[PDB]
Amino acid sequence: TTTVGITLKDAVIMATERRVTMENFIMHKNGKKLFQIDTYTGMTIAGLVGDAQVLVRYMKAELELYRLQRRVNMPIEAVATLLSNMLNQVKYMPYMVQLLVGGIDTAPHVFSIDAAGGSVEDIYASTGSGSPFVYGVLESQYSEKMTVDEGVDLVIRAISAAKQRDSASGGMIDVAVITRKDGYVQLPTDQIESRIRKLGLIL
Amino acid sequence: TTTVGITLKDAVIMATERRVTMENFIMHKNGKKLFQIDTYTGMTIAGLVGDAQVLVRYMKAELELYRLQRRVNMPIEAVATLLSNMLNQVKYMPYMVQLLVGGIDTAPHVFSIDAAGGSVEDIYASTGSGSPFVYGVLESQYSEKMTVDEGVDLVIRAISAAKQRDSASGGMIDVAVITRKDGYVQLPTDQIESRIRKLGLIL
Amino acid sequence: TTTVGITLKDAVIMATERRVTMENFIMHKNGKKLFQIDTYTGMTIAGLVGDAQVLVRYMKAELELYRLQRRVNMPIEAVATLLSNMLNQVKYMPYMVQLLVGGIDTAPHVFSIDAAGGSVEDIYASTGSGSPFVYGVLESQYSEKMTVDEGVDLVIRAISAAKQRDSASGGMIDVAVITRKDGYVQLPTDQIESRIRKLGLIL
Amino acid sequence: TTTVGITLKDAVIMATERRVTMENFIMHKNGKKLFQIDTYTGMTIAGLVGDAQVLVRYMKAELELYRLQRRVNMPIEAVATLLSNMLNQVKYMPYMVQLLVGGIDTAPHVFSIDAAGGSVEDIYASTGSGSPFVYGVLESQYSEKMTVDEGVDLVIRAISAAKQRDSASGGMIDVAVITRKDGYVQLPTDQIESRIRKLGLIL
Amino acid sequence: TTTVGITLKDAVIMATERRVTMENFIMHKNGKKLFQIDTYTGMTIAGLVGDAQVLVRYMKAELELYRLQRRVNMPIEAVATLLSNMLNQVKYMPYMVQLLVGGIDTAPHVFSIDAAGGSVEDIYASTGSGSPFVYGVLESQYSEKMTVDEGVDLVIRAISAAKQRDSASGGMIDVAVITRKDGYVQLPTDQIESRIRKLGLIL
Amino acid sequence: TTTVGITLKDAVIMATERRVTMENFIMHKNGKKLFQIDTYTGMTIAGLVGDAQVLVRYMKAELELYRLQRRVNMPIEAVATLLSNMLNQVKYMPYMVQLLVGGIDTAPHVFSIDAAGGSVEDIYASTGSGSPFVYGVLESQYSEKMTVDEGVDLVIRAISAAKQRDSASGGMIDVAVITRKDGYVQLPTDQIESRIRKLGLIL
Amino acid sequence: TTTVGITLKDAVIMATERRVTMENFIMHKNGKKLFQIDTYTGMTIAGLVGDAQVLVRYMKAELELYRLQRRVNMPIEAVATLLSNMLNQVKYMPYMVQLLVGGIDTAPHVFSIDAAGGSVEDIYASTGSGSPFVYGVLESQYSEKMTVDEGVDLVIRAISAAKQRDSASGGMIDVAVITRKDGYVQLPTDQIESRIRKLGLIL
Amino acid sequence: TTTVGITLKDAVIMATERRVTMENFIMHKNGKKLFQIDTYTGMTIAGLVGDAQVLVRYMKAELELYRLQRRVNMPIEAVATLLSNMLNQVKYMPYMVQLLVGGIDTAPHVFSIDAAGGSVEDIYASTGSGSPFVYGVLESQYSEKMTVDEGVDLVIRAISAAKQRDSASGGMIDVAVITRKDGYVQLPTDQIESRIRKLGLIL
Amino acid sequence: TTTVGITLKDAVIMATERRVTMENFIMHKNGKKLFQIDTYTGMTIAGLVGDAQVLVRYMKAELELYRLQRRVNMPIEAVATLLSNMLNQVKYMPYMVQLLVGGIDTAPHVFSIDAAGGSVEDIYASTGSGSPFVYGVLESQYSEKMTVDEGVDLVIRAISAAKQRDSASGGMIDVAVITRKDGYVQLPTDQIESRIRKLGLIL
Amino acid sequence: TTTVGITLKDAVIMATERRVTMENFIMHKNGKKLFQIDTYTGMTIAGLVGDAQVLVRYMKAELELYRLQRRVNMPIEAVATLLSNMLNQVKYMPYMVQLLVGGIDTAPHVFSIDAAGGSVEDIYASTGSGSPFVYGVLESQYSEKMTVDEGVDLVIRAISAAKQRDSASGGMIDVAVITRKDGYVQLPTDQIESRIRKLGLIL
Repeated sequence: TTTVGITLKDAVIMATERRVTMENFIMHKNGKKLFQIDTYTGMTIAGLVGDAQVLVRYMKAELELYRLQRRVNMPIEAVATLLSNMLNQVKYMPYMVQLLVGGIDTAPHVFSIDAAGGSVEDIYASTGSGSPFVYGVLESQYSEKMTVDEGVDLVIRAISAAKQRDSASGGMIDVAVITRKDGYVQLPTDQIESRIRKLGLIL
Repeated sequence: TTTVGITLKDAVIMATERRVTMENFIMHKNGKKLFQIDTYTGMTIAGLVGDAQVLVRYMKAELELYRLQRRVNMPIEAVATLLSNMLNQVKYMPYMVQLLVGGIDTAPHVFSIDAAGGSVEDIYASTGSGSPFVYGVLESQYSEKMTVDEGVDLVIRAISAAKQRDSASGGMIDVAVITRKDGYVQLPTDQIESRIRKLGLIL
Repeated sequence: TTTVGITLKDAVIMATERRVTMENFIMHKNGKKLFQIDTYTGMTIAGLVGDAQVLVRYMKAELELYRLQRRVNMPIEAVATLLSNMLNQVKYMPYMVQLLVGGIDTAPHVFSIDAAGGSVEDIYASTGSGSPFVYGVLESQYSEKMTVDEGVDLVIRAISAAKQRDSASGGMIDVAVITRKDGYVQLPTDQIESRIRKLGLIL
Repeated sequence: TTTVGITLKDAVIMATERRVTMENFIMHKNGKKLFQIDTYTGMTIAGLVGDAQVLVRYMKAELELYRLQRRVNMPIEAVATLLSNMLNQVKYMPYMVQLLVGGIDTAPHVFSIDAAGGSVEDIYASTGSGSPFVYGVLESQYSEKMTVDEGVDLVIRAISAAKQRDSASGGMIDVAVITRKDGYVQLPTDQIESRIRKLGLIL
Repeated sequence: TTTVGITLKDAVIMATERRVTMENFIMHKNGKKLFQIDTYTGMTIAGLVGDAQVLVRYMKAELELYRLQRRVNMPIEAVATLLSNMLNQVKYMPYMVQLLVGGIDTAPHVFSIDAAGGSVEDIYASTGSGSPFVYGVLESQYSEKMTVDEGVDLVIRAISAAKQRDSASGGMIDVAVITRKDGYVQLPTDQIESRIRKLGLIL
Repeated sequence: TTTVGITLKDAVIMATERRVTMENFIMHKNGKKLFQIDTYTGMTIAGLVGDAQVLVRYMKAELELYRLQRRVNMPIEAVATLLSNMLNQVKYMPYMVQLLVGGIDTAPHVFSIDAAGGSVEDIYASTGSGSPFVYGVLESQYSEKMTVDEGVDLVIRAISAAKQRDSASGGMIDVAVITRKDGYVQLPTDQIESRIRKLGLIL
Repeated sequence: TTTVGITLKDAVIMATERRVTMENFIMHKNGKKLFQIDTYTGMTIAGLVGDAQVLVRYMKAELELYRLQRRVNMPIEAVATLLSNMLNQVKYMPYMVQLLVGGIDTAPHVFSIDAAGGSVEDIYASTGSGSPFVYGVLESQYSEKMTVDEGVDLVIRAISAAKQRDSASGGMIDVAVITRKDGYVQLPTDQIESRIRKLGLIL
Repeated sequence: TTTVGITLKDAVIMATERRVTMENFIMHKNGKKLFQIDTYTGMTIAGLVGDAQVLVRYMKAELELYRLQRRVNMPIEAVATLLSNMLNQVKYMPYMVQLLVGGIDTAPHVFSIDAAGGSVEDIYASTGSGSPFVYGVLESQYSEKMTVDEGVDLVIRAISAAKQRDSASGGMIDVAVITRKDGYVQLPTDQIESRIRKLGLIL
Repeated sequence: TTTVGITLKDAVIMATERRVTMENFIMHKNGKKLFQIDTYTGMTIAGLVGDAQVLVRYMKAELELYRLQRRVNMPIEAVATLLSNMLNQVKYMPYMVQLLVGGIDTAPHVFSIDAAGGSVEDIYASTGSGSPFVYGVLESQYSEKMTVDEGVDLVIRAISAAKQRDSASGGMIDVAVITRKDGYVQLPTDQIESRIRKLGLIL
Repeated sequence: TTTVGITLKDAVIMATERRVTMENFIMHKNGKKLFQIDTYTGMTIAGLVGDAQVLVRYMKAELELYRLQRRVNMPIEAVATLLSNMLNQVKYMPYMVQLLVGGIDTAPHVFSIDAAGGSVEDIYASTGSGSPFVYGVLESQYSEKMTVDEGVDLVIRAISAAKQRDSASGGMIDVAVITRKDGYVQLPTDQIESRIRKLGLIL
């Protein structure tokens, strides 16, 4: 699996690929690993699929409830804290997952949450077996000054590089952009396919 | 075991064979592995027999109840979500199964659910020890543009190929076709035998 | 890895892909897995790379020597017997490989040799993590009556199917055709790319 | 450790960092991991330091001897084949190393050799705990049409990205360029420091 | 990780670095490991991140409640005693952490608390993989007679030495000074960077 | 154990303490861990005492032999290379030691050699359970511009700090200074005691 | 750790050192291991620091509660019986400690209690890693006829000997004398230091 | 077992007890553990009896042979070095012993040698299960200024203390005194009994 | 430990020694292992001290309560049956003890009870590590016709023999005699010493 | 098994029983465990029967050979030393035995030898599972002043007691008496039976 979240001035971009394997066996080429969980909040999943999917359901439900109760969206750090408590509480019988939570409240945020509920905010982060290849691309190419369009190109380049070198990663790249103006928006596939062409890449 | 489910424009086709083994020991040549669980919903089972049989009874019961309560059939994705929750909830004392759920709501769907409750939708899928051989056939021969008659021949070819190469697969091929127009129809054995002959296959 | 060897009336066709992994890590996209080891003899390798490479050097050396000593090529069954003895002799400190040996003497032959030196002749065979997918395609589509051009398309379809479903398989498909008339001929990459296009496949 | 070898039209560029660790303990900040082993041949070492250092001494001695006996330099592929044989011979009591061998004979070559003597030629390669980060950078940025100056900047960017994300990598970057015209040239430290400054990097 | 707490005549200085690793993988360069938990009380965390973060949340909440209930701040030794009880109570299912608690009541105090709830007061202490390097600097250089400015320089020197030799330590040094007069004051990054320059240090 | 070796302009200084333990049991307060092994060469030992003592005897004998045979002293890098070969040769049945070798040939050198024969030159190094505390002091206080008098005080400070924090270190500090002019000179105990007083230290 | 308790005609003397280790790492030089738990009752602790500290708090609380409820001090044998019951009740999830309880009711008493609640009265006893060295000194030098001044010298001699030979013992010696006349009296550090000087000892 | 060796101005005193156990079973009350191995050399044995007895025979033979060959007794440090070489040579199939060697050449010496051949000279030493009790007595009571008569009483006191606290020690105390004037002299049992009587001890 | 119980015409005699060990370490020379638990009932304990001490307290309490409730002493066989039930109830989390219960109701009885609650009446029995030595003495010397004075000498002989051969046994012999006429009588130490003297024994 | 050897003024008496078991299965009631190995030398065996029987054959052969070569009998201590050497030389692939060697040279001797070649002389000794019961009887009843007739009764009493309490001992008692006057004399069974009757014993 490869997922990534980056922050830019007033935006968050998250992206994944779609390959679901069992050992070397590619069971599904079109898994979904990127989810909207609130108006301006997204989550990516890596690890045990059943565990991750239960968590996505729980987050969609809890963040909706909270929003209705508080008349405001849960702050992104509160989403990460909630998840941190939940996962740590069962650390000895854990959700076998790595999660990214990205979103905008008064500021863009990406948090990386581990299976023991350890949660750390970063300017960008990546999870799954393909993450080291992503980190290479982002170390070399990320700039805090990038436009959303440049950030989208960057995550496409990073995930494409991971797909070339991580056999557990593959399939179409999914990308979401999160802004105060439009909230969470999953980019159309045609647009991502168009950028892959104009960047001169594969799959 | 070999089971398969494919989607076509307005149809789902699901098929299995019937061999039940205790290691190398063929105990039963005619086990049942394909079940109608709702008006337009079918399920196949692979893995531990007692576990799979309990889940078939549970699904038949629950979808009947849900239908009477809601006055509509459970959406196919809702079927897969329910199973997902059920299986993940006992992940440390699991149902040792692989399930395909297939059906028609507003559109055809096939879902593949694992023993930890991970559920993924696909255009086609296969489970059991025979599945790799099926995936070879489907990769080579499946087309989204196929008629129901072509899709029926396809699943027969795929499962017959698996029977040739997986010693845990064997016996008569069972096939169901699910459409909005005709509902869930299990094809008569005589029809499947006829196609096996006309395709130049065996059994 | 995926390798395949098929016999036809007066021909052997052998093919592989080229992906070399360290677990999920794709180290090399263009490894070589198909080798001419004698005038009318080819071998494919699967398993531990260093072990397989040593055996290729040993076979090239020994068949050249044998040819000069006997004034005729080692019969294909004799090639498989030699390897059989060699591999069984170190069965407790083994070469961790799966080998196909293919060639023409008075007739076409394909042999599959395992890490304990078990050798079995077959009309066709496949090795590596990708082999189950290949066996599906071959079971469904192979015919003893095929022309060389049809057999070449077949192995391309089989290996392309394996590449779609085995994450340890990937890269350009290499193909050799062996006949008494033309000897061992590795097909040019441009020819294989052309067939991949005309068959509606990828890469 | 991070090491990298790339090929360009008529050149090979090899580079490493210098950190030697014992678990988390940085024992030495300035170990040497890149060595000239023949007139136009270099080698990088990763893995167990004692094993790697013995192999460097063995290769320096043997290539000098070979050159004196043959009146020509050992071909690069011959160097890799020699290493393959040596390492595979002791597979069950191994040199726990990863090696890159790079150089010029009639053409540039880079080979990657593993602890079982598996050896594969590639247009570029990387070894050590930092390698996945390097592969990200190279996948995204490498071009076959690069000048030597561009190739040198590329390996510096790649190793710099690795140092940022791999705690087992660190220290000054060492770079050598190998050509027919100029031989094996280790770049001066002040030249690499200049490029680090100009590329906007650190350490 | 490296954290340190020292006492001086009427002050406590606590400091950490910010690196979060998974094995050799530097996932976050800017984790937070030093926290204000009461008006004149600070805590540092080392060990399993999810456990430590839960404890920081628990301590912030409890000390705030206690302050409102008692109308005085919890005594520093009472903070250590509370933690000692909580950690020992779950010692067979532990919080896998090392904690420093420092602050001022009628006098400065630093306490070090282990995963079994063992709590010992000291004039100075250090936790994390970098602590042995810190203890060398402190043994050689600490004086009970130091001024706050001298103590801040010392902790900076100590953590800088740890970052040079512990690959699990890194990033910017965070420092807090606690006094009766000024309360808990986290020093501005600019002030620490300036001290690093004047002391002639790196990373 | 704590040992240290540092290089200065035209000198090498090596030092150890003397404690020999069996677990917590202090068996000997006055073991010897610093040895002259050639005219301008010293060695320190850490690890399994019987192994280290055999190596000290082997080194004294071999360096004397070599000097008689070559009519020159073995170069310091040759001493380290010899040890490297010896230790690596038996890596699977090892000498369970860490060694420092220091001396003067055309220049000062210190090498650190591990139990697999990995040998690395450094400007300074430390071995034994007390080495991390030493590394703290050296990182903070070492300067390449120090006089011999200053270097002697430094090693005394570094070892004294180690004795305060490592219960497996203890007893009198032994120090040797190596120069071209004066050769290998073990400093008298009274001189070290005087320096211990003047520096304000213990034991 | 080293602790000791001896009885004399109308007195109990208890003493410990103060070193706290994790393996060879001396984390704390001034831990506290000797505690007043009632008017004429003391306790020493050895073993897991968190467990022992909990038990010190529990004993202080219960003995105070008991004294208030009964209007007399708990008899020393009753203190040991209470401890014996408590420790045995959790023997399968134990407090990993060794305890000495000493005091005066109608007579002086020392009891030694183990982690399974085994409790035995003795005229003298010692616990911790340093205890065997203490038993040597006491076997040779203890006399039931000693004055309090003589007994204080004896325990100081005993612990000093233990500190010389047990690397897990160290730091200042703490001594308490318990009499009916003066109650529990912890001896001032200056007095113990003066005795150490006068007896010709160290630390 | 308990053995001890001490040095005084011009004498060595060695002593043991005699108990031989098989776990708790006292098989023999009168084993011999102290042996004259040369004119002015003695040895004590602790550990596996059969191993120790072989070494006693080996040392008696070799020291006789050496004395006849060299016309001088082997120096005490040579004796320890010979043992060190012998034991270390077989360290993976070891003699499971602890040895003391004591004697007079130009000066008194006591060496303690472990099962891996580690050999350390000391002013005094003790081996066996009773050794910690001995070390307490020696730390408290040993003086370098002692007369032979005083040193004899000391070792009797030390072993008597060990016999009171180590159930694996027991039986009559054996004592030898070694001097240049008188050679190796094993004290008569009645003299040791008389000293036990006068010192106020048991057995 | 050694304990013994014998029956004679109208008497029971029970006896133990007093040694408490921690492996080879004689912690206590004067433990108590023989207890009066009712008017005419005694019990000895062997095994885990803390467990045995709890049971002593439990039996003293229950037999008092029963005597008050029933107005008669619990029959000796009832005492053994109560213990049998208690110990067996917790057999998977057991009291790790061996018990003898002896007494007079209408007749003398000795019962031996194991850690799983197996209870067997005998004319005599022995427990603890010293028991086999006791059984040799009793087999050879016990007569049912013995007087109380003879039976007392016998048990003293038996325990004295055990003390000579079992290093886990030692210290003063305790003896009680139980009769209807005189009740439970613990013999005075001076009477047992006088018998040890007259019988020609030790300790 | 039970065996015993005792010395008297001018005699050695040795005795065994005869039971051979596999677990609880009494396979043989009349095994032989006492052997004449030289003119005035006997041996008993305990442990693995095959190992012991080989050693009996080896000792008979070697002692006969030695007597013929030296023209005198091997001294009993020499017999034990030879055995000690032989058993120790194979200690890691041992003879799993316990041996008693008894005889007369210039004096009576009994030696006990273990499976690692540890050999100790004693006035009496016993081996086998029944030995602890024997030691009981001997501790109570052995006298150095006994006549041969008294010693024979003693060993019969001792083994009879062992047979009562050790289910691995049983069968007829075999006794041998060794004197200078009469040599090795195995007592007639009728004589031992008569003593058993007269002493009032069983079997």
